[PDB]
Amino acid sequence: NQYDNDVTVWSPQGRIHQIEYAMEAVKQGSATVGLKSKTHAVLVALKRAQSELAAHQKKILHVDNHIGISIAGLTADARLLCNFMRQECLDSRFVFDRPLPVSRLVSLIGSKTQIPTQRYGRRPYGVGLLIAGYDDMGPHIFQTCPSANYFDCRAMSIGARSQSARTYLERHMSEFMECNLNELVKHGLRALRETLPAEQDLTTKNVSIGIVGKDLEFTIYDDDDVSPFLEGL
Amino acid sequence: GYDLSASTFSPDGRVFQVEYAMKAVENSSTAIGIRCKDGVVFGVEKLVLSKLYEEGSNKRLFNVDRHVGMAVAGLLADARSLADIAREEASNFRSNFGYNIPLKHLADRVAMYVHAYTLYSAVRPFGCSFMLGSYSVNDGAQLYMIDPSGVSYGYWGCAIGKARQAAKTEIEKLQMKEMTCRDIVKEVAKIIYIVHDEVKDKAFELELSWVGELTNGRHEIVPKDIREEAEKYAKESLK
Amino acid sequence: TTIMAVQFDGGVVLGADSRTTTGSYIANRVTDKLTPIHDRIFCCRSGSAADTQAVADAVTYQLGFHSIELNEPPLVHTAASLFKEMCYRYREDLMAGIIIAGWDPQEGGQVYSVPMGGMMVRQSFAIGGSGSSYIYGYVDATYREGMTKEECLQFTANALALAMERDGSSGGVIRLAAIAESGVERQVLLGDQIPKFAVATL
Amino acid sequence: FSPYVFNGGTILAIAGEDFAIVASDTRLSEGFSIHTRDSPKCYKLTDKTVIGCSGFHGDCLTLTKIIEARLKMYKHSNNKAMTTGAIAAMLSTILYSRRFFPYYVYNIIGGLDEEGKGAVYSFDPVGSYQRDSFKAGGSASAMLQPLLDNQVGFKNMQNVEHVPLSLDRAMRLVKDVFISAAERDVYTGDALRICIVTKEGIREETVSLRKD
Amino acid sequence: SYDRAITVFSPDGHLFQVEYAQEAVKKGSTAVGVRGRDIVVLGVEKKSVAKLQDERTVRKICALDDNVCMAFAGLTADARIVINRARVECQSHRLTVEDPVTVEYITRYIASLKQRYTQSNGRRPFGISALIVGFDFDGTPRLYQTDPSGTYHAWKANAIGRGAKSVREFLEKNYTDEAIETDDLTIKLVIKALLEVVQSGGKNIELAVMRRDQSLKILNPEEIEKYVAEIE
Amino acid sequence: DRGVNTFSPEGRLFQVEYAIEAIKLGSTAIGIQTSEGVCLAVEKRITSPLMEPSSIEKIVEIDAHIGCAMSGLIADAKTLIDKARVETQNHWFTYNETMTVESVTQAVSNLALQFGEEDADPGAMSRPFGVALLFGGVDEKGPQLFHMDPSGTFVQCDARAIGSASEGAQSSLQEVYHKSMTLKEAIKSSLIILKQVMEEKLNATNIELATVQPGQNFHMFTKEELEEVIKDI
Amino acid sequence: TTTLAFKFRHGVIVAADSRATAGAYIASQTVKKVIEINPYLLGTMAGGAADCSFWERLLARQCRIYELRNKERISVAAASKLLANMVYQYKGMGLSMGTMICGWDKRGPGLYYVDSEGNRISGATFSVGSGSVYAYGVMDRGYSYDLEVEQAYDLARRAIYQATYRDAYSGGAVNLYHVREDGWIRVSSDNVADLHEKYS
Amino acid sequence: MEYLIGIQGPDYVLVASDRVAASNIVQMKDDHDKMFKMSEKILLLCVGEAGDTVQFAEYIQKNVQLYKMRNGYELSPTAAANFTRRNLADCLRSRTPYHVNLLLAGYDEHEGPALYYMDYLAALAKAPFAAHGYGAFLTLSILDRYYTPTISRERAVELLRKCLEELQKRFILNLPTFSVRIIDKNGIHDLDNISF
Amino acid sequence: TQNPMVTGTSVLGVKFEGGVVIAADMLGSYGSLARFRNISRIMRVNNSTMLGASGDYADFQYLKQVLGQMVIDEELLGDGHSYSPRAIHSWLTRAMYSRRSKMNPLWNTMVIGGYADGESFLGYVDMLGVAYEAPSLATGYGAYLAQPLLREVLEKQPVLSQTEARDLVERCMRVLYYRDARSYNRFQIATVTEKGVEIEGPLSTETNWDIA
Ligand SMILES: CC(C)C[C@@H](C=O)NC(=O)[C@H](CC(C)C)NC(=O)[C@H](CC(C)C)NC(=O)OCc1ccccc1
Ligand SMILES: CC(C)C[C@@H](C=O)NC(=O)[C@H](CC(C)C)NC(=O)[C@H](CC(C)C)NC(=O)OCc1ccccc1
Repeated sequence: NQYDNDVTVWSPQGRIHQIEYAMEAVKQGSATVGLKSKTHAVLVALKRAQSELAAHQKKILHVDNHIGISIAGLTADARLLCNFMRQECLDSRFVFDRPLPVSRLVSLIGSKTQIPTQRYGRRPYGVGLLIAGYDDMGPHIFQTCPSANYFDCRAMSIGARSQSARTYLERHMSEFMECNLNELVKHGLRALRETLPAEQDLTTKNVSIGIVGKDLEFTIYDDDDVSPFLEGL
Repeated sequence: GYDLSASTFSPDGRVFQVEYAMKAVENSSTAIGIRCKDGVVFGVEKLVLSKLYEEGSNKRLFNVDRHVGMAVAGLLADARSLADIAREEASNFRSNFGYNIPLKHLADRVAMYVHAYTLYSAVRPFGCSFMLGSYSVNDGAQLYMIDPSGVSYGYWGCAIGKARQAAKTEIEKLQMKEMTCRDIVKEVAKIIYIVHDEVKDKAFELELSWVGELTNGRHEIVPKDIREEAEKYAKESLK
Repeated sequence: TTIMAVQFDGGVVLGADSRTTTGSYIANRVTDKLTPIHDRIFCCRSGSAADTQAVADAVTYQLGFHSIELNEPPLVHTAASLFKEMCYRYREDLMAGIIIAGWDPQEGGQVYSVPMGGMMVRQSFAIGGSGSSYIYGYVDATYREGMTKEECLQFTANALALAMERDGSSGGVIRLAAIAESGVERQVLLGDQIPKFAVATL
Repeated sequence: FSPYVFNGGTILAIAGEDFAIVASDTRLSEGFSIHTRDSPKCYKLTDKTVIGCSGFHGDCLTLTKIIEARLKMYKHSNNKAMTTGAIAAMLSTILYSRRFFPYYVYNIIGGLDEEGKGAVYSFDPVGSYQRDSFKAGGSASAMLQPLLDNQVGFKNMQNVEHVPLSLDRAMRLVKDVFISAAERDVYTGDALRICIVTKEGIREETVSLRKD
Repeated sequence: SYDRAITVFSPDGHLFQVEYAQEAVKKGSTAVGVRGRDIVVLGVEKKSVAKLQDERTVRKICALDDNVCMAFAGLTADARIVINRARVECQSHRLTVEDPVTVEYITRYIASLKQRYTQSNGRRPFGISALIVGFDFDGTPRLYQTDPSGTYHAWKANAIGRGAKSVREFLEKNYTDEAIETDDLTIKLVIKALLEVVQSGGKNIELAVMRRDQSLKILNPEEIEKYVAEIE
Repeated sequence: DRGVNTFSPEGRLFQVEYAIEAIKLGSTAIGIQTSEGVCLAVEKRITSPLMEPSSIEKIVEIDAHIGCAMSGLIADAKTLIDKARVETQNHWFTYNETMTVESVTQAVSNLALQFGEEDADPGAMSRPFGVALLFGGVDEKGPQLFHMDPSGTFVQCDARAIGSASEGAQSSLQEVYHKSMTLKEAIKSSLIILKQVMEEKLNATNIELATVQPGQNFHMFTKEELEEVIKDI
Repeated sequence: TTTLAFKFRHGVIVAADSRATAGAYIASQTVKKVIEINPYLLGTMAGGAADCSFWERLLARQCRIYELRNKERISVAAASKLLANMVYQYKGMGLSMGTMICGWDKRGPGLYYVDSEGNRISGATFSVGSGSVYAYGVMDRGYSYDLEVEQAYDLARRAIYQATYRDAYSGGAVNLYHVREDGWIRVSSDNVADLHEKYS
Repeated sequence: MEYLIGIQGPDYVLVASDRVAASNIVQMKDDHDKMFKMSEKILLLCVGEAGDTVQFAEYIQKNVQLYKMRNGYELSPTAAANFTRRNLADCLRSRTPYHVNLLLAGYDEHEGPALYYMDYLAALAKAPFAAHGYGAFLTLSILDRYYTPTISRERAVELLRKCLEELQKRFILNLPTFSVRIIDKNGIHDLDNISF
Repeated sequence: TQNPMVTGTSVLGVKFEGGVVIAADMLGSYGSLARFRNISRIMRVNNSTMLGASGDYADFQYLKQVLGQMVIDEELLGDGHSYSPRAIHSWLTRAMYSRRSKMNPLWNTMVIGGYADGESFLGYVDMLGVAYEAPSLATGYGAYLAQPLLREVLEKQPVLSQTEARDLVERCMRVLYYRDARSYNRFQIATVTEKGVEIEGPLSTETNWDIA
């Protein structure tokens, strides 16, 4: 009641309702899937068209040659975080001439996203992100939350009807490690499909694919480039 | 309406925003810390919510310095923030005085930053309690716990989280002053397993760290082999 | 100015001339260049009087707060480090050569030379000032490991006397101090007490 | 204290109907000493653009890393790689940003244009750039420019067929002009990095010059 | 610095603080402006004559520059702040461009300021609407209106303040090439428009005219009475 | 009670959702993208005969290749159209090239959500912008039309109607739009749908139409050219 | 550098050389020292190459923002004052820029000279550069407001040619532009080598 | 350098200025105007460093014009002279000083005609007649020898001519034309340029 | 530092098969006076990188504390990533340039030697931000007395063993003692290999011959 309009007010039960509310925004976004093999980390995003005459929106973004992000929630807040991530990666390659470890970038985002959750007049970030990157520690899939908490994931799905995807991923996660890129990409596409309004299919217009690996810089496959991956399901 | 800001005392002399912040720490899994003669062993019941989470996600044992380790409970985002503060306080002490910061000084300085979040309405009290532990030849083993209010005290065995009281009964049945780290690690695992409630809390990964004469005054994660022997002893003891 | 400090098994002996100078004028002929930063930590100041007095006052303040907060006697290295921090940070606005020597319960008697520029180095014996140059060969020829407080006090008195007789910017009385766990014993050598060396005749 | 130091270096770029050659000597120096004999002054910026930078090595290192970041920032906001003409314009703004503490660097951008043809741009240490067909910069610029002007521009030559420049004729000119520079410039003469930009990518060849 | 959001959206997409500002303009005196062929006329209702009040100090018609002049309805104190900002702006324009500001240039600036006060922290919208009237260098008579929202439009004739709707309805049916051919006919159009709202008639009606290449002229009370009788 | 940046229990941000309702009260503006170019049409919504219809500017030029149709609080748009024009000229000065329409739409959409009262800045915006924009232009990708909303979200739309009658013109738009449609057919389709939604009788003075074509620059149709199309309408 | 501009009955004639020099080294003989701010306004550059090119381009950016916001093309006077005010902020700092703003406005043909020193003067005939002294003589002895278009073209080419013959830092080709009421036209780019044969 | 002259009479103030703008050894303009209309009865004649004269003069002009708009009346010659002096004196010890020598001339319907001399240091002096420039050295004595407080506007133009003829004979700089204006109850009046 | 104070002399470096070796004298001079004669101008940044410094010793003492914390900060994360010898060299170039541009330089010429991924790293960084990598490095008067000898041997035999590298370093240290008036006969030799960085104590070129 009077404990759910500011992020600086603990509820009598030790809960900030404003962070819980911001976390609802991501659950109100198109489902995005992310899985990793032993060599590749793939991000599958279900783009959503506002109308039959409107492009979907662009849910997958480039941060650096080794990192890419899938978005769920407010796109404006996603762009603001994407820019912070892009600059932090540029700063790392300018000072140490080395790609920024993916794990370290996630630590920086959680620090930047926690500050607004403890200051009066400031709102939690309303974007959930699935980060895919490759490093000297192999392929990595991370999920960030508006609460400022992040998780190293073997596979994850953030967005609307994403539990259907997380059910598929939990069942098939055992075989993902030893999987070819196309087998891995098709596993992700199958899970993203499990999050589709019953009577709906994964066309080349409603799907996007981002991939990064030992020899592949983050690439966003869209339109016809997704046809190779979709053909075979 | 006396409980909406930390800049307000109730008609009874209590700041309920700080009491509410510590309710968050009591809704977290337990993190136990036991001081022996050889150093300090930290143990945490890290509940794994999703099986799609890699091992080591949401770790609650941090290295705040070469000699200091931090166990945490409550909001992990707030806890990670205070680990950054502790890491920065230790760094500036070494750059200004030129030596490893004493754990009492590190505890006192971090506790003051926590207490500064319990006086104004422009900020909310931190929703996390932590235990800082270290071991030096001159100072010996030290265990300090800090609460959301900003109170710091040194203990021989502390327990923060949802099962602090039950964990304390078990820790109080131990002669830590005479025991060594190698023997304490198994006891920490035994208590975390005995306090864990599988019926409600689903599954958990035992996280174990230590600093002592064996680690040569360096905070580190208990070697996988020693952790596995401890977990086998823990499960066997529960029988 | 001639400042000198030596370590012995249990403490440190410190020494200094007593001459302040504006050009060739002696503004003070009885100056105390041996300043106490804490109970058993003293400093031997050389260079600018205003710069050295300001930095020593600042370090005593910072060291005092640190000791009351960390309820423990201060380490000689900490005082040397705080002196180094300021003298390096303001190396371009500060002319100050300092020797931080004192006794701590953990590392014993320690002599640290924080020279001009902001550098810090531990030394068995340290010398500093304009008169330091004339006694480099002497200290290198007369210093022996295993000396005592009495032998160390004579080394400092003999060396300062030779430098005070050759440096115009050095002279007056020889102020000596011995710091050990027991306390700090201070001594002033004046007149015939100051060691003498025969001149030639040809 | 002086913030700058001449590290030596000669850069050359020649444009063709379907190619652009960016070439450089490989010897960093200071005073009468050689720092290294393998310090190429050519830097690939894109698959169709190479920059050559000579002067104060400290500034060339900083400017090259600044451009690499500015190119990535453009690709992230514009979703495309910058064209050779776009980098030439941005470099002018970057160099002028430091007009009161300038970069002691002489840069020559050589690449293929949006039409697939060679394009060379020369820059002064403060930003002034020019689309040129061939430009030599660095320690031995005044030793290499007067000949490209005659052999490539056919200047001061009467009754001579103005044949187009082949990569074959252009590469012999680049090697020959640098061999002569190695003979009379004390700051040039370790080896010659030659980067040739074509629609098939950027190929890099290294010949050898005279070690003093 | 006080940085609270005074102007914020409301369910239904309504900035009530801006709507409250327009309510203050509706409580203001009626200001009428008719754009003629060679004369722009601005007339304001002198609510109460006061009798013991110097009129030179309560004039609601001012000159932002040699070519521009404005009338206002709403808060007189907020207006003085806006008039001074626009006067300083006209001079800054002459210094950076070496030419007289255009009527719409100053209307755009006054509107942009009136708008920033509706989307800036710690500020309340200005409770005033203005009628900027002047002649562009080309010699085109110009009439513009500004709202407390920062919205501005050009008009052939308009009315602001109390009884604006009634006066504008009148000008809507009485504005024509006929009632604008003569400078006197333009002046009597503004006079009749105000007389529809003004009860006293003549005694309580200030009026000003700015012919081309001429300064703002404040018609004397006797001259106003001449037209008021002819318009009767 | 609630500050500008408070999330709803549904995680939506109240100030951003009340600014969208503010647009639903604006003059309908239609945008159609064809291979032969982009047409932008808007309803002037004149209030009185004494008003000068030319003073109502709902279609503006950001650059020779980019035009914009606005609906909602027009005064709020002025600052957004100023950013677009300066960003285009800054891109020219820095890279000597025309800015893409997506880059201009992304630059303006970034200013949205940049509001707050927690000392965010000395000249920080207090509330969201209550305006929706239809950017139409021709880049290296061809005729392009993007739509931006007060949420900071921008989308590529083939045909889009913003304003009060969007929930009706969009249905009519999705019934008459074909990728092969010509610019002339699109221009006629815009006026027909506008005449239907417009409360007043569409004439050459109560509507504004402009077009960006591959070779020609942004062109605002004059009464004479508007009259010709309205004759067929 | 040799840049001259004169206003006559048929418009304003702008001509310039093409040589850029680092020390005594002739770096370029093909530099464009006439910038086109708009289809009706052109600015010439003398002095520092980078300085003039940067500020004249920043002028073009500001002039275009004016057209978009004011829905009208800027005057030659407003453009001249903008550059003058932009450079006065850096007076006594090193900028070396001698410029002439030339265009057709609502007040007719316009010619203003702006220096980084702070000088902003309108006029009928101006010459800026190191060869300005040599150009003034030929231009002054042959100038007439009632000069026919072809004669005005010939006078400008001859004055730049004579400046390039006496000035070491002046050379290359003569780039001629004619500003008329419908905008400017680039009339020719004659090399001083070919001009030397004709004028001799 | 540039030449400024002012002669105050019983009911008028006559001012003249050279009309030449020079680059280095070349006159780039012979129709320059160094007089600025601050008000309908106030003129500021300014000479000095390039860029500093118009930047300071245009600033003082727009501020005096803002006064008339803000208050409905104009600043008096004395108030304008003092406002100018404060601004020139308040930028002297600043990092952006204006090197400008000025001559304010105006007519107050009450205090009458006034001519004010100001140097770059900002020292204000009211003078019956004053001049600025190296030519002042060769002309101030001609004014001292012939100036009488009751000089007529006709005899004032004749003395102005004597001073400018002296510049043509003894001065080493080609100052051929002079802008001549007069101020009185009826305002500022442009008179024929004295050319040689 | 605008005015260097207690300074160190030449630092040598040579890459061999399996790692790199750096050598520096244990002396800090106060303008001709050998004042501090038992100081180490070599540092173990991490297990794969070592750093030798010439110039102001207080500026080196500042770098040892800043780089020392930077390594402690990384080793507290437990991420499995560490600063490589090349990353430490990039940071030092960025630091020296940043200070030189502010006109407050760190009067220090550093030699960074490292071993990672079976690759030997040897990088040079000056106070103006000039940096390069090379098979051998010699700062100070070693640039004129030691580098010539090292470069001759590394030209005939491009790849040296650890035994050969140490022999040549000890030979170049003797020539630096015979002809550098700011040198000292006590030196430390640091070796980076797959085992980590090892620093040898006070070694002497006492193998000096004086046939006068
Ligand atoms: C550090 C103290 C122990 C002083 C000690 C130096 O080592 N003895 C000294 O003789 C030094 C010599 C120094 C210039 C090298 N003397 C000084 O530094 C003198 C001391 C003043 C009180 C007169 N300072 C000085 O010369 O400038 C301060 C000053 C200011 C006004 C008038 C005269 C002198
Ligand atoms: C606009 C200029 C080209 C006019 C000309 C003189 O007025 N400027 C110059 O001649 C300048 C300066 C000179 C006076 C010493 N000469 C120059 O060499 C300057 C920069 C050097 C001084 C580092 N400009 C330069 O080298 O390149 C200019 C350029 C611009 C476009 C294409 C080709 C060349």
